[PDB]
Amino acid sequence: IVGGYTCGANTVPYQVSLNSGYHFCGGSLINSQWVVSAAHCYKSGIQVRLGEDNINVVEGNEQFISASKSIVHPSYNSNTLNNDIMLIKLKSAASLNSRVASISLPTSCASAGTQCLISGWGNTKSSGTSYPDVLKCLKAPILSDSSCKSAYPGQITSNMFCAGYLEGGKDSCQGDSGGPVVCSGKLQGIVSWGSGCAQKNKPGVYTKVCNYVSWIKQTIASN
Ligand SMILES: [Ca+2]
Ligand SMILES: [Ca+2]
Ligand SMILES: [Ca+2]
Ligand SMILES: [Ca+2]
Repeated sequence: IVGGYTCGANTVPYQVSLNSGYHFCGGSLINSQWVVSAAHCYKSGIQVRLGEDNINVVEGNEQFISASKSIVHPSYNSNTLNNDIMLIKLKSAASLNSRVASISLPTSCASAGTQCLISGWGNTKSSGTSYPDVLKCLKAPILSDSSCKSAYPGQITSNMFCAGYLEGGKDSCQGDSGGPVVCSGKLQGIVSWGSGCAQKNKPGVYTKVCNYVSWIKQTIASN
């Protein structure tokens, strides 16, 4: 996260870290046994880390649970990142508490101008490289589809939206991929891609979760 702020420990209780020996992506807990992340975060051997603030220190509220299965969206296209969404089932159910809590799925898509909370452990610099240890947060509005497609001509599908600031300075960044965009208490986005980080006229691009609620609910119910 570039240009954001320290969330505060466990203030985003649905935020997970995906670990394969190191943090490599975020995700969002949607029930006791399921996480949603980005398809471009797929790999084998994922451990889901819940209750994290400092990802380099055991602080006493963590749950570490291996994934038992991953399901990449049937139409995921890695060349274009269309349908950049993946479900991860936990080998055992997470213990839900104050600091480990699920986030509701949308019943409706969100409108442009809606303010959302974006979070992650990704790079905090827009030209250099510095990775935080504690979770960072950013408040950012959903941008008009029209400004999104103008920023990225020919690359925005109906399954993507842009959020952030056209002037730059505040954005998601590498290491944030797969993590949440929450608006009005609903998981509306997944950190997907962008051109650099926090650059002018290059806002972050996010998977449009509201298009996938039927697929999410059906897949979970059958697995
Ligand atoms: Ca559910
Ligand atoms: Ca920790
Ligand atoms: Ca194609
Ligand atoms: Ca990365």
